[PDB]
Amino acid sequence: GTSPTQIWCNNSQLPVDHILAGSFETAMRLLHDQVGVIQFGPYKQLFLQTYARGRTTYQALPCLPSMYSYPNRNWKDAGLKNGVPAVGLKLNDLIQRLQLCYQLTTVGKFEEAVEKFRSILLSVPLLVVDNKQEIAEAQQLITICREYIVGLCMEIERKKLPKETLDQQKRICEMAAYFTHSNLQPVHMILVLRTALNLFFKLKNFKTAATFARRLLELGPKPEVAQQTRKILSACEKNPTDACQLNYDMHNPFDICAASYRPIYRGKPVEKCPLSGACYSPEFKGQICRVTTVTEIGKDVIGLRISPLQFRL
Amino acid sequence: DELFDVKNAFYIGSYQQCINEAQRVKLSSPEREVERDVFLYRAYLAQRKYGVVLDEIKPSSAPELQAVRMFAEYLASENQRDSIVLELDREMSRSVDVTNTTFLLMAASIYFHDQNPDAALRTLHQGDGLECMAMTIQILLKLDRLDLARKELKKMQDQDEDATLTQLATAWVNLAVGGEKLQEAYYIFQELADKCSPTLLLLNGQAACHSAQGRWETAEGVLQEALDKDSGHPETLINLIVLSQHLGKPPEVTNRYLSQLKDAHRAHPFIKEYQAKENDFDRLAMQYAPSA
Repeated sequence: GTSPTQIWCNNSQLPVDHILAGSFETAMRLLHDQVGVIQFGPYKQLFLQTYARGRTTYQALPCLPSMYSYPNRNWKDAGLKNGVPAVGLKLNDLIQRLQLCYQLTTVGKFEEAVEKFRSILLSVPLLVVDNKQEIAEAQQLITICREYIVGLCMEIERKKLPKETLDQQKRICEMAAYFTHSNLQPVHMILVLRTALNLFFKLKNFKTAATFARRLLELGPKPEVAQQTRKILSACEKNPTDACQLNYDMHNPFDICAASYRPIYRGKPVEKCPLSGACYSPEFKGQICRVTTVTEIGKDVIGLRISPLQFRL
Repeated sequence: DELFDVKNAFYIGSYQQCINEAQRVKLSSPEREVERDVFLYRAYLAQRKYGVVLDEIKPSSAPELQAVRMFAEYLASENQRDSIVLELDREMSRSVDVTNTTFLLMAASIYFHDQNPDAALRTLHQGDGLECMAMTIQILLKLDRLDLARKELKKMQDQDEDATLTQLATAWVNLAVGGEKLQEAYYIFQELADKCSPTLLLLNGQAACHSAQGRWETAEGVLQEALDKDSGHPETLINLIVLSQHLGKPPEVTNRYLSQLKDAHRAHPFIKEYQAKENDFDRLAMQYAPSA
């Protein structure tokens, strides 16, 4: 007859369903078309893990091979024909993990934070989502992950680059400033602003520093920080002026190149990761996304398909 | 039936109980004595004490025992298997004897492992016994032809509704059916455990029923109890891995059970499949991966 796993495959477009089924090739294809995922290698743990949960086992008779049971999320209604695998991974689970990521960011554990963030980001396509808004949250969740990943990754590099040349220093300040734009939560956003302010201050680009200081204050950082910020701000006011011109436009909209960590203003051509939304300069197109690590930058895709609602007829 | 307790203990899954009782029972008949020995060894096979069966059953033993021993060697020696099947094929074709039910069951069992469902089913077709019917249904379920399975079940159902063997069979069909049926399967497993005794087999069956339905948490107790009795029990560990993920246990937990399974039985087909999946995944990765 037809195996239950096969039934699941026939029944659902969702990639997780196929993984549960054990149909890797099918699942990979779905991930490849719906999302960009060219490089499956980072996926392997997720697949096996997901795969393991798919079916239960019980023994009909002794000394014979054990039987397998396939749980269905719609067990009641599903007949033999319309079964679909039980869930097992949910949006809330992913959201919960996010806090741990936040914690690591605050501590300065950025490298570890990236891993947790990326782990969640990759996991999003696995989900089966019940309602339309819930789908939006998933998309939003992914966005948050890339934002941190690119931002944190940019930060790690900035620290690495050499301080010695003036040009080198200008580069650092620029990158620090770029971080400012990243959409993080206020606790983190404040932290980055704090950093940028100092770099700009030493740079003697006081005018720009003043703007950062004001933005920081609005956030409402702890009192000690706020006081320090006010102190710096007043100093900046004495000589509001930027000594050097930097390749940074606070006002102009940006898009940080995930690879280059260079600004891409407004309209200027950009290539984006189908999955993450990470942005890259046109040169990168066709390459593996640094943020996602699985995806192809240039790839056009159907789009994430977490819920059956997405399919319409 | 004098043997009733011994056999019943066997089907439920409490092998040791079967063995103990088998010894206590008195022969009272050359026929019965043979049946008793058959179950006694069958129990040892369940236990995986192959050596016991191979050593004790000797050529002089009754043909029924010989069949059991045949199965034992098949399980025990991987190398021997092709040779055994070949001989089995020869014996099956070159010899009519239907009467030996034990032979049919053992032979069918070998075919089943051989993954020659047709042959096993073919053999079982000849056998009249109630057990033969139960085995037949099980094979049909694996075949995923529930419909055929249902027919056999009723067939046995007419003969003996109350028999535990029949009840187990119904539960199986039941579990396959899905839906409201699942609850029915759950009760039968529960009732058996209550009456006879919770066996690892029975506990997992209950767990499977609960898991089929959403009730992951309810499943926890049965698996936990089963695990306590026997770590390394294949069905239990597998169920635990599945259960753990639904519960939201830490990923390490799922991994731990999986590793534990490997320790208990490197060979276990679940493990092999897992490995197989890993292999093709790597294979697939190369397919998608960019060239360099």
